[PDB]
Amino acid sequence: EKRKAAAAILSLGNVLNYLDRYTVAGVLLDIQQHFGVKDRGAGLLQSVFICSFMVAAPIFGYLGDRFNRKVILSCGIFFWSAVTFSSSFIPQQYFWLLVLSRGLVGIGEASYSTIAPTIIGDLFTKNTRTLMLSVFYFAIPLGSGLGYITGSSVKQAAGDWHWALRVSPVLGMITGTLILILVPATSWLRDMKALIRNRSYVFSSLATSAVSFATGALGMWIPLYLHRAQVVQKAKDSLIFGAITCFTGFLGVVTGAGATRWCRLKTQRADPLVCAVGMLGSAIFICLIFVAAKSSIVGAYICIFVGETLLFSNWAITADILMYVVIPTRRATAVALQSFTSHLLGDAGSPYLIGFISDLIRQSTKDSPLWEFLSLGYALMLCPFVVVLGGMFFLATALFFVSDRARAEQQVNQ
Repeated sequence: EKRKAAAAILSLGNVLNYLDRYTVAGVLLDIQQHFGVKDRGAGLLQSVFICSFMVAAPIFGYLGDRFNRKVILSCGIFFWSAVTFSSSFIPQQYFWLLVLSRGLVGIGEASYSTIAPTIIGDLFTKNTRTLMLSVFYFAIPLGSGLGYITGSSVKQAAGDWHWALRVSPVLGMITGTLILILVPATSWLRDMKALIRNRSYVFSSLATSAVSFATGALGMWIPLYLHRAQVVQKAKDSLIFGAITCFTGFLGVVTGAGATRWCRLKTQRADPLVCAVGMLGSAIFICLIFVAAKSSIVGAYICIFVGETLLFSNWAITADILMYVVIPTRRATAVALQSFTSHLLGDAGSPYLIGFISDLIRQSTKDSPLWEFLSLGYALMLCPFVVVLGGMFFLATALFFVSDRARAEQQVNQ
């Protein structure tokens, strides 16, 4: 029965992971004002972390089993929590030192972000495995919303990032203690070239990458769009959106669980197709939101409410597909390399690409705030098309999914 406790504590640790990733997506303006610094510094403080984590994902991948794992998970939680505990004290004299501070969480949390699913896989059988994996990825948006929640709570309470930068790391040390005592102790180039030759897992990686692109660009750029709307329609409600994202990620993950439960009795091709239709519908919603901005406010973000929840209905299924396809001896490298592909092709570049094409279109003609609305909407139309391409990638996996899950069982034999 102790496995249930293990799943619970890993899930809570993962929630802590995503909370302290997304926190500085909702207190960014305060620190920007405090250091008296440009927006490119903000781009640094939310991009160098992505770069560090994306490059150090494999350096724990090839570390898939090369040492005892429980120490790796405890080590990562403690070291990165101390990093943020330290960041809660840095002075005004130096800002690029804060850049490196919030960058270091990347390497220092690759630990929890890559290792943990492998323990989830080793520690369960199919049914409880997928249930606990569902909650374990429900971790993500829960912490997402909770990030903007912490930002709103501090800005309501005290106008300073000091009281928002210490709420997490204490919980971090708590999960460190428990994660060390409430879980059991359970060639590179050649193996990599062998891994790459798989022909479906690559498609799944591309797909999840496009999804991450979507969600990162969304998270950065929707609230400014809402600012533009409410200016046209004549803040704190943005972090009420943060809560909305929390609960709607809860809704999306339970939708994914129910969908796979209902369609498992159907053909095996359904689950990649389940995610495919999840992408199709979400993309359609985020396609229409741009004109729905005239109406979604009276509906209180109604369009995106279902859009991002339907989009967030493929995390767990993606993890399950990877769980099956790769050999357990290279499962860690599989997940880390997929995450690397996710950040490289996708979410990392989204802010800059949208902003740069948007500046292009704005510079094309005369500028008005309503024209700013129209132009940024026209530019952000790039995301829905990218994710419908991601959806047809899920389709291509599904058509390939029969013989490719056959290859997966072959790898199980291998």
